[PDB]
Amino acid sequence: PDKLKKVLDKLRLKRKDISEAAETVNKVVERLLRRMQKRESEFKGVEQLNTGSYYEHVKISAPNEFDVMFKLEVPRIELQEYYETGAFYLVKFKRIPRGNPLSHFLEGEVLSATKMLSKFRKIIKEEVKEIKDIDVSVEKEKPGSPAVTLLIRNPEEISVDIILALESKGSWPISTKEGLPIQGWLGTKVRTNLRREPFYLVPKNAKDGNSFQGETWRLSFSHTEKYILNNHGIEKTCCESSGAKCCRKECLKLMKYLLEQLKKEFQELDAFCSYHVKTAIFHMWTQDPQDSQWDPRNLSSCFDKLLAFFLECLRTEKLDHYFIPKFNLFSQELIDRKSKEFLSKKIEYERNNGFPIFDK
Ligand SMILES: [Zn+2]
Repeated sequence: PDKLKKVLDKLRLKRKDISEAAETVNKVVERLLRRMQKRESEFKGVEQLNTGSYYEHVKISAPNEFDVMFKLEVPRIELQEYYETGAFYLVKFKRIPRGNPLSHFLEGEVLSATKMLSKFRKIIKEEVKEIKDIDVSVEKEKPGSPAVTLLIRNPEEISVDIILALESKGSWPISTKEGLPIQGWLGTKVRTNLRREPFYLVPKNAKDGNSFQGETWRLSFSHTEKYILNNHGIEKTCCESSGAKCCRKECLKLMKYLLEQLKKEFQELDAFCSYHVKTAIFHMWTQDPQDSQWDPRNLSSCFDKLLAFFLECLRTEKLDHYFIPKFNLFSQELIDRKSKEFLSKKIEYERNNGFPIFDK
């Protein structure tokens, strides 16, 4: 019984002390939604987007910290690329003959994330005021993040970041045309079906000056990423009861956990987040698509090749977004070369010493 298997045991046992906070969170948010869906507003159609809630699906956060996405269908979007990489978008509209319901959130031709979020925040504050069963308030707006974060004080303080996402049922942006390269792994029928589902727009400022600040959006495929994580095998029975299990998720978990415990010890690693890990392993799953290449009896070999792949992404400063191939998450504009070299030396140290970081 090696350290890797014991770390996995530790991770799922540590998720036991999350489930009670998670039940609190689910009933707060479904009450808040049901309230928002009864009230008359631009957000009456809001719904929770289910993006998975296990360790593999969630961002790295403290045990009492949660994230949920509120989707809002927005018809007849007209996207304009803000970056040639596909990293950001301005949201305009095609002709809407009966009137754009979001007309009043516009700034010029562009949907203002600032205007939309401000009312999004206001309505929630009012509906959260009217929930008595449970002590729920809303944290004061933070610089930077667009999140409307609930403070649940059922004895222990629990935080919930609510993310507003626009849902568009139009075709996927031109920047995704050659993305989602699953043809040799999940197949062409799956790829065709996934690209027929909606996509989502999350408000996010770019670090580039005053112009269009508060008016920029980034793409989100969290619904697709959940499907892939839960349908990850070449065989349809992979990890099912009449099938064989692989170590794909286990590798993702170990890698997320390695980064998280490195990040809590080195501010140098601030630019790195769990999404870089998920992106890297999406590519490894495309490069090594056979279930037998992720056999559970080869966990440490599979973990190590994932590490060697990540290391090579750092060394060549290239990690293509899995859905937007022009969008390099490891470009120098986004992460200094010195942060990659620092992370590389931290990983090689952990790799060649039995992962001491895993013993705390
Ligand atoms: Zn599997």
